[PDB]
Amino acid sequence: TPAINQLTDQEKAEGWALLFDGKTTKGWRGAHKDAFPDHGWMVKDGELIVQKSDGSESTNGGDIVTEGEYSAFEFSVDFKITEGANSGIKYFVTEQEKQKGSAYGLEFQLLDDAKHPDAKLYTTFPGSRTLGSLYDLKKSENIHFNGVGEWNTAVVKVFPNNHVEHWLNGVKVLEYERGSKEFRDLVKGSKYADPSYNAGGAFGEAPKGHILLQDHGDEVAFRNIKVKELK
Repeated sequence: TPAINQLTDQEKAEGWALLFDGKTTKGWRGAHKDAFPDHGWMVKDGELIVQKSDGSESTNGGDIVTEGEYSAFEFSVDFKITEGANSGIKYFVTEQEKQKGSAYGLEFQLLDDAKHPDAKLYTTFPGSRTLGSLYDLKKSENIHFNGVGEWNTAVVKVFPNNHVEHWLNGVKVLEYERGSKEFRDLVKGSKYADPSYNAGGAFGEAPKGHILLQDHGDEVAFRNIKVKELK
């Protein structure tokens, strides 16, 4: 096993870039903020951890985004969730919208399906809010989840081709073509059909955007955060 939070000399050769160094928040800032949040996130034992909300301001730091923007890429992150936890990896995150609400974009849902009350919900498509799914748009299949308290690896691949793939623990769990006719019909059947998500451009269709890790008030830990930009 290689050390956590470092590229394998092979990954470096393949064009991977390490996004989290295991010790600092360099490369990250808060969504709609000039810097990393003051409260709500811990860097401890090579883990980037969202602090559980106690209801107060000091336990709620908000989503964090990569300082850079990506168009064609392969993004990987190891994550460990607590019981009934909810988080998410979002991509094509533009902050080109009112600071109000949250930073939005396409999402690889991270959830404890057995416990969270959002697991069984959906605007139109059954299972579209479960782990690995494209949130509220398309349900994931072939999910081999290691369990609450265990490490898993989530990958998002967006090709130059606009073909998108979600992987969980080495298995491909979902596949779609971004901006397709079919994709836009998924958008109209989701909560992202609301005009608030489509001002400044069609939802999820930005040429490039930030990659975001979500703070939904539950404790989730991240490590081995890396990205390979595709040419």
